[PDB]
Amino acid sequence: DLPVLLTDLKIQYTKIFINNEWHDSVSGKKFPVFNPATEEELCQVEEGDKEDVDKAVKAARQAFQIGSPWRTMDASERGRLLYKLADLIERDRLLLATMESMNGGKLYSNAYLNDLAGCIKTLRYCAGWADKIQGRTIPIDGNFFTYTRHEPIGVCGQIIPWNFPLVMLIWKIGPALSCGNTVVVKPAEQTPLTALHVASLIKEAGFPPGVVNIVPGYGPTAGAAISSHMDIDKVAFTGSTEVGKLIKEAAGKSNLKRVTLELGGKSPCIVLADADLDNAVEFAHHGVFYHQGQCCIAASRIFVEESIYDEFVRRSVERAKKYILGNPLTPGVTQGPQIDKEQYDKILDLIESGKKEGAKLECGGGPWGNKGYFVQPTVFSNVTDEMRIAKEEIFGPVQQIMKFKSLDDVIKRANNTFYGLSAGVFTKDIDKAITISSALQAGTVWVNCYGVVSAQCPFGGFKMSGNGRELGEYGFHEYTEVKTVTVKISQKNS
Amino acid sequence: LPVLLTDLKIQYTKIFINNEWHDSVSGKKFPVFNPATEEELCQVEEGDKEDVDKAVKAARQAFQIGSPWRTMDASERGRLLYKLADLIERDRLLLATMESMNGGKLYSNAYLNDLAGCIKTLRYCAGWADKIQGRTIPIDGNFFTYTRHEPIGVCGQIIPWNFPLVMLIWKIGPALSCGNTVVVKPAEQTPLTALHVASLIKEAGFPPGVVNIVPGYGPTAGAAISSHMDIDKVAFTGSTEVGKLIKEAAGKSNLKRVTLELGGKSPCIVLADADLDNAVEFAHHGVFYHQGQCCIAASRIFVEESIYDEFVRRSVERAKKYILGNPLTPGVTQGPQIDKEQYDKILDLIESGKKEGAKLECGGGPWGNKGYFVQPTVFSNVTDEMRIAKEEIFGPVQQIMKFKSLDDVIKRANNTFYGLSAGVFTKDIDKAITISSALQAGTVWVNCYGVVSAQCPFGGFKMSGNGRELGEYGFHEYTEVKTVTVKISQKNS
Amino acid sequence: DLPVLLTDLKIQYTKIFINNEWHDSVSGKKFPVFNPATEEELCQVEEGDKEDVDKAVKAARQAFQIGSPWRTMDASERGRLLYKLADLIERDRLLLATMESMNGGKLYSNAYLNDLAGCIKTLRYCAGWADKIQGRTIPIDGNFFTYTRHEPIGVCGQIIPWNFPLVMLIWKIGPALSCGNTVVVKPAEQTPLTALHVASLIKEAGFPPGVVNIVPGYGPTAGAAISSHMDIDKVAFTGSTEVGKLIKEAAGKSNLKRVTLELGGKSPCIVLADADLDNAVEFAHHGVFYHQGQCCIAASRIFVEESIYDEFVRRSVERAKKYILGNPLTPGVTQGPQIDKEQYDKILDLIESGKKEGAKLECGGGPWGNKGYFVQPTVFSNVTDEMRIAKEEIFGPVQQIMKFKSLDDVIKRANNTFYGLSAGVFTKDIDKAITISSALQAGTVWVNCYGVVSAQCPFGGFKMSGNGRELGEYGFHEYTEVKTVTVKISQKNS
Amino acid sequence: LPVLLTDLKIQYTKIFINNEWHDSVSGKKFPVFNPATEEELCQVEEGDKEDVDKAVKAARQAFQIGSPWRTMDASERGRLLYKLADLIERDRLLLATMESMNGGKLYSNAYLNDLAGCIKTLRYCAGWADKIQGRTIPIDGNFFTYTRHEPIGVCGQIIPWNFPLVMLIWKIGPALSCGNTVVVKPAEQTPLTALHVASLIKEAGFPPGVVNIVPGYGPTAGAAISSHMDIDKVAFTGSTEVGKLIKEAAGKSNLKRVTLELGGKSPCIVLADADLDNAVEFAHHGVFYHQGQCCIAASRIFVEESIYDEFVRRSVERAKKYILGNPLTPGVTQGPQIDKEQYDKILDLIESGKKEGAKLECGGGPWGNKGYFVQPTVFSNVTDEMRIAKEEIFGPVQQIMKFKSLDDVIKRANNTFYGLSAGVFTKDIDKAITISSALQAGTVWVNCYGVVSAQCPFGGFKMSGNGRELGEYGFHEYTEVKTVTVKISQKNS
Ligand SMILES: CCN(CC)c1ccc2c(C)cc(=O)oc2c1
Ligand SMILES: CCN(CC)c1ccc2c(C)cc(=O)oc2c1
Ligand SMILES: CCN(CC)c1ccc2c(C)cc(=O)oc2c1
Ligand SMILES: CCN(CC)c1ccc2c(C)cc(=O)oc2c1
Ligand SMILES: [Cl-]
Ligand SMILES: [Cl-]
Ligand SMILES: [Cl-]
Ligand SMILES: [Cl-]
Ligand SMILES: [Yb+3]
Ligand SMILES: [Yb+3]
Repeated sequence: DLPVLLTDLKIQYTKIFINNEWHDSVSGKKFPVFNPATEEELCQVEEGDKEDVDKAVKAARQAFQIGSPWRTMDASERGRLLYKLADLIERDRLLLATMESMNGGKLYSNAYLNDLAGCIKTLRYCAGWADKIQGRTIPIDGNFFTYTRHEPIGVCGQIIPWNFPLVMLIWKIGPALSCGNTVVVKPAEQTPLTALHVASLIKEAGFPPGVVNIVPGYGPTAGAAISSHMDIDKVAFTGSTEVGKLIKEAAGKSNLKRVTLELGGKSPCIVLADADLDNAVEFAHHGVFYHQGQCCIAASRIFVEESIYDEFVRRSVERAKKYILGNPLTPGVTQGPQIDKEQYDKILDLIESGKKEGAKLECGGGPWGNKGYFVQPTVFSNVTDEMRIAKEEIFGPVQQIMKFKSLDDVIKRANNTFYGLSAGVFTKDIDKAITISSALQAGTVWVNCYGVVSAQCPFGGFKMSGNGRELGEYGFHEYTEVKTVTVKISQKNS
Repeated sequence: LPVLLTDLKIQYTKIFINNEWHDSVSGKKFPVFNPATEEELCQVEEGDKEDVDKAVKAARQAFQIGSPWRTMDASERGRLLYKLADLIERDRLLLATMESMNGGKLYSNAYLNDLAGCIKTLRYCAGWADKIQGRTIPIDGNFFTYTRHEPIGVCGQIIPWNFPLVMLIWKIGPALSCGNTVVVKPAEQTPLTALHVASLIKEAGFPPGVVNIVPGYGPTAGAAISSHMDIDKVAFTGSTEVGKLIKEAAGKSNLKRVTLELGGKSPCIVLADADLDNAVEFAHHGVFYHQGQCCIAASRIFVEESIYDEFVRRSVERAKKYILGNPLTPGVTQGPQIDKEQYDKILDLIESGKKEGAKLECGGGPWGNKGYFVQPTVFSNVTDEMRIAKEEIFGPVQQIMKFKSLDDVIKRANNTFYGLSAGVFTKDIDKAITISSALQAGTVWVNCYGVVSAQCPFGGFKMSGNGRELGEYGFHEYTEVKTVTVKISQKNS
Repeated sequence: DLPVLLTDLKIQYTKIFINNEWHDSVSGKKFPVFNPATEEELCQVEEGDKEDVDKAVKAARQAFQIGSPWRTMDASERGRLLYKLADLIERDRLLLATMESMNGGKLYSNAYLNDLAGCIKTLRYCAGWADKIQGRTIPIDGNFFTYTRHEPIGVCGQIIPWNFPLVMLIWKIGPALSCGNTVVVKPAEQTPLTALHVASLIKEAGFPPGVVNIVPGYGPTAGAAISSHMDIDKVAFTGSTEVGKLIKEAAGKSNLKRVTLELGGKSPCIVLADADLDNAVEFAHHGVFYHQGQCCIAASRIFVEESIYDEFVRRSVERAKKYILGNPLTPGVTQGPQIDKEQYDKILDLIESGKKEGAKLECGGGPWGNKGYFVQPTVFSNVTDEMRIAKEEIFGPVQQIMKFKSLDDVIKRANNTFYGLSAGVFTKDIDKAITISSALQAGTVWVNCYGVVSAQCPFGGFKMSGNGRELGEYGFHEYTEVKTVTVKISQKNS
Repeated sequence: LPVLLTDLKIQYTKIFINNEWHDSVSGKKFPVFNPATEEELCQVEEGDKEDVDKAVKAARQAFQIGSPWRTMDASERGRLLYKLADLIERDRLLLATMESMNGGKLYSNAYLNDLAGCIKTLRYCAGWADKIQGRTIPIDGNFFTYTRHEPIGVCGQIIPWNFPLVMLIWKIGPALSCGNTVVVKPAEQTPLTALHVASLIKEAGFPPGVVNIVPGYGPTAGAAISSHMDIDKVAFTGSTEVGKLIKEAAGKSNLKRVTLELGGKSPCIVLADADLDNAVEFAHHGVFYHQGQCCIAASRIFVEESIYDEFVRRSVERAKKYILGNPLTPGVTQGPQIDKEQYDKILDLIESGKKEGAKLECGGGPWGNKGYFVQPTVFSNVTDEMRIAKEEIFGPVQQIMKFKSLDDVIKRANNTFYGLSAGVFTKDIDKAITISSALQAGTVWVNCYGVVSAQCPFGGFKMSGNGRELGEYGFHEYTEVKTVTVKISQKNS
């Protein structure tokens, strides 16, 4: 099957990365990092806090100064540095996939084939934009010459989640750097290791010091310090809606820093009677169960037209019973662990609520073993809108299936949530596909597929699933600050 | 459907240059006719090379750096276009009546479709005038680079007889919104509505020389435009054959920019899963609208075998319900062809269909004692090598063909030098997307046909055209890009 | 030419406007509205509070529903409705200019010639965008058809200041409606009247009920209710940086509503020795003194190169002594009153601090007259960076003039502020104009002019002067929510 | 400046079709020369109509719906272009050496400028491949409308001899990034570097038929491209005279789309307040770079009266510092003209200057015993009616003229059928903006000259061109817009 690392993974990078150098935490404190499949400690990482964030921000600010190498180099050269970084990640693909799998509880085949490929491709996409970011010339009323500059914003604080550590790192730094910003990155406490390896590559690629700085640490300490910092121009955060609210609040209270948020969801699928049933079953399944359900876009409410509901459930249950739980580095394993005990506990609790509230348990419904954080793939049918499992983001391998008869009513039910990250629509009918996708209050709507994400398209939430968009052309806007320059002239001509 | 309460009086018949009326330099005039009755409506000044030359000088002068048209706010060019739209709206009854009478165009369509299209298109174009923007560009090196999307200059615009008013606006709207000046040559058959619009251009307050209108013939006035050494751009809508000559003359003269919207032989592909009545109705509309006199006519309808016989049957039933007569007469649902030359060409192609073994299902000859009426005609069992399957007919003549293989029918649909438009009829998402992607056609309609709007670009693939008109994209063709690159001591992102 | 209203202005619209009908406040309470030139009470206006906001939001939500007239009408028809509204405002231009002047303390000639013309032109500009808002088709990796929809966001709460009540009303509703949103508008407590007249014209134009709702009232009541409302999708606010922070905070705490802010400034001008001196004096003067200094963009720090400093001051003082203070409806008056007693007091307090801290008072420096809130046009020279008058936004007719010798240093001084709304650069040199304007941390930089604002160009702040941009092509983005639709297909072709 | 350590061995001399090397159909070959020495470097297969026909069939096949090139990810087209850039970088010494030897091009410029420009341009184009996007459009009525910016198809690309490698990349980069297939005809004088690049195109992994290269003459292979019935678009850089013939043949044949980058007679306007040394230096570079063999050559320098004499003085001093010889020889700063026909034409124009009374300040004749060397030549007191003021020289011949009235000199600068570029030298903001706005030129440089980059669009006004190359805007010309309009039951905003 796939290539593997022929030598044992040695963890080398564990410190705070500022000005292209490695730093101990100011306090001297360190924190442990674990393998969630085995509960073994992999290493200790420097514990960044407010004081470390402050150093990083000073370094990022200095690198952003007018006249600095990063501000004065050709846009095309920023692009070239990003392309070079992509090449380096490609070179270290085995190492990074192995590290990502070990630290993140992520199936190795997925880490190698999906995550690493996504990283490389996304970086290369971003590189291409650097010298194609353009302002406007504007035919303003009066005798004036008016143009706009789409400048970088400045120092961007970027807070990265644990579910796709490498991919999310690139999703953030790629556009930020392509646009000419400098960054202070705070990877998730659970998964700092791949980010720190990437930092070694950032130095190797030749980025000027201070352009990228990485501060491992906890949310309420390092993350909060970023969000309330008086010299950070922008914060980007991916994670829970609850923390998203606190970031936005702290931005308002501190220096009115710009904010982009990619938060939770409770994304619905609507499966019409005319759908290709196998395709719908398969995508809805993938949509819920990919990476042990640990995706913001998880297809966590599947609404199925009455006449095909029983068959849909049956095929979904068959598909869910085929998994082999274990160490994600082990060939033959097809489901890894949840990231940590807190997530594991929360998932089991929500599964209990489902049983208690009268959802029909079709398979799974409990833990698997004591070692690491494994949850049996679980399917609930006859789920109703008022159940906790129908309302709350689970972030685990738990599928909810519901029936509908009225299309108008099921669109209302799909939209009746504060969330709005994504949705899926399954039908062969042109008119239905277009009109349903238009009516759904979701940032991405998939038609006859699910979970198809690419660097070329903008991604983000409606309502409380997010503020702003990442990637594609549109996502680049959020890493620029627009300046209008209006020059008096003696006479204009069209 | 309001009507004109008074008899239409023809007032504007001369050459319009510098907001004034001129006789032709030669003194010659030409007659203009009502194609339904064959009566002569009036005589119009016959513009030729010398008249074109006067118009071009006027347009050039109005385009000079420092002139009112060059120095006014872009928003004010917009205001002028909006005002022109309001004036056309005010004169809607008059214009629809004139368009109907001169053009052989059903009054209800003239009033409800052509005039509305005109007004809406002008208002759309008006809105772009101060939203045309260049770029600032992060060039390598210590430089500040920007672009200006300037007007091109003097644009010669040659307009056809089938949609005289709409096509006039389709041309002048974007040209003027972008800040060009124009020299317009309306079709010999249908100059009258354009000359009325010229009176409104003056009333609206456009500076003199910004719009000039020179009626006359193609080989004289039209050729003079295309070979003129001080015209920066020519735009032409008409036959592919004349399109070729325009492009050639452009190359030979001063390398003027060229946009062309030419003929078609547009196919429809009707799959077995299609809503059959919807397909029959849109394919029917697609071929028979305005007596078949549309570049986009749905002139090859390919129908999957299993529904072919029923499709033909319903199409024939639909085609036998027309009432032929004067397009000003309420209850008439098919007018005349524009003139005797077209009429003759259409009857000749109908004859070729009979001769080459197509099945004549209805119609197939002329109608009546006066004017140029052709019976609505349906041919079935048409094959790809027949003249009626290859040549643009421009008459009320429908061709229906069968297919069994989707892959093969796409090849057949694409096997033409034309490529203006096409239609796809199916309920299936995948088929709709993949078929529309595979068709070599500038506009592809799905479960409809002939849906045109000012918001979307329109134009041909292959020999159906060069460039696009309208929408955001169409505006590009009326601008000339200038890059300005300024040395600076040091740049910052 | 200056036509006037031939009849006495009769105040007719004083109620809350919801669903194209006039409503009393839920509480029954009303508040007085004044003429700041005379201190006389013009009328009483219904005092909207949380409960009134709630009714307005329900109306706006209902009008935004999928399948509603506002959602299903042609984009071009939204545009037509906006153009029609512009025509109606043009029809009522005398009435509106008179009302704006009387209620706002705004010079009639400026109200009629500038504000009303700006309103009409802005609306017409926005109308033209309605059917030119476009998404993308995107050549995503894999066998997919991807497109985007630039949908309206939904219910937009819009909070308008008292300095340009009509112009700011249009600046907000024009783009919001052009994009297809519905709105709940809260005009300033001081100046609700012109907005309520515009509401009558919104109804007359034929906008569907609930598309535009207007709730007069106070900031901490009605304004706070908007900013914390759980069913408002977006809030836009123009006003003080202090309130801006509270809005952003409440957005974060409530439902993560999108936020745009246009806040204060302390905008600098930099006048080089090679500048056209009369032009620079005139524009810097206009920049500070326009509408009694009551502009967010006021040119409130003028830095002048040493060799021309004394002459600059002299000419500035001569220019400032030519005003005639009085009722802004009186022909010949060239300076009106400040909006209210609170502003008046604040301005006089800052003028006192200037004297006290050792700025040189060149002219003015105190109040004027027996009625209304008049402040003498005041010029301070020898201002230094640590003085209150150099740091705090004054919002009155108070000009600060300072000297510099080093261009590098003065750029630092210009940038050394949390503000960043705008700036001015005065020089004949190409290189200086480009490199200085690039270096300044300001949203709009004027070269050899000042205060040139148009609907065609984006406008907004860097740093704590704002979040986002208003108007131009770019400003429209902030009133759309991007939806990506990705459709599985059997095979794609380029 | 690294150099090639081994002797250059010429390996690729054949026609490149379907990633294979072909002999000419006729069997004929043509010689290729070193212009510095007149020695024959090799013989190259002489492509003609029949070879063009094979190449077009290969390109057409590679463009078919469902082919690898049509179906691959846009990002993968980009990757292939990036890989090609890496391979050119690997072979930089070889390519620079070959370009210098065959093109008479100074080695340092070949290595530092041409090769770097090639690599950077390709990398720029690569980045656009997956960023080419259409639109979704809020059309009136119950419809869903979107556009596809498709590749056009088979693009014939005719390349000049002055910048063989750079111009090759300028053409194929955007064409391929957009998804087209190409048939490339390099200049008869300079086919060798293109054929080496073809080997790299294969090595990079482009599918067969995506790029085809047919060496040969203009009136044979070039004319066959321009009149071919299955080529969708032709792009040509070269003389205005041939440009006209290409456009004419396009019109006569199949109405293929046309982009042209032609000659110029580009003016500079130097104001009294200019940084004089900067202006002298850039105007000098502008006219003398690559022995004056640039379409954008700054061939009319208008200088304000009060600084005219000094401008001339400094220009003459600058022109007298060259060392003429073999462009591979270290220390040489001026190479030969490309061939005898150019050499003769240049000397003839220099004679006309003397005859018509221009003041010869330096140079004015040939140099050396072998190869086509012309002394760097400066004329002052040039007037607008002289041949040297009107005709494109394409040699190291500088024309300097005086003006007093700015309004008048703008008219003089604009009084030409050409309009490729211009330069404006001033420190004044207002002058810089208003003069650049008033000039009828595609690129206007302010306080610099000849600053070209892949990020900015480039092309001519008037008879200096049709369309733009490079930048965002240049990509439009390698796409064909398709509007797809789908009927739906009800739309929502
Ligand atoms: C999940 C742990 N918690 C407690 C609510 C928090 C609280 C606040 C933050 C902030 C401001 C940033 C962060 O990254 O993580 C957090 C985490
Ligand atoms: C239809 C009559 N014919 C003869 C082919 C022509 C020939 C040439 C032209 C040209 C160049 C322009 C034109 O408008 O009409 C023509 C008409
Ligand atoms: C005028 C100052 N104050 C009172 C503290 C406030 C405070 C809060 C708001 C909010 C949230 C919205 C507003 O419109 O006005 C305010 C005004
Ligand atoms: C410059 C030599 N000549 C004149 C015979 C030509 C003539 C025509 C062409 C054409 C059509 C294409 C070409 O590439 O070169 C030519 C060169
Ligand atoms: Cl912009
Ligand atoms: Cl551009
Ligand atoms: Cl988008
Ligand atoms: Cl488009
Ligand atoms: Yb008769
Ligand atoms: Yb006080």
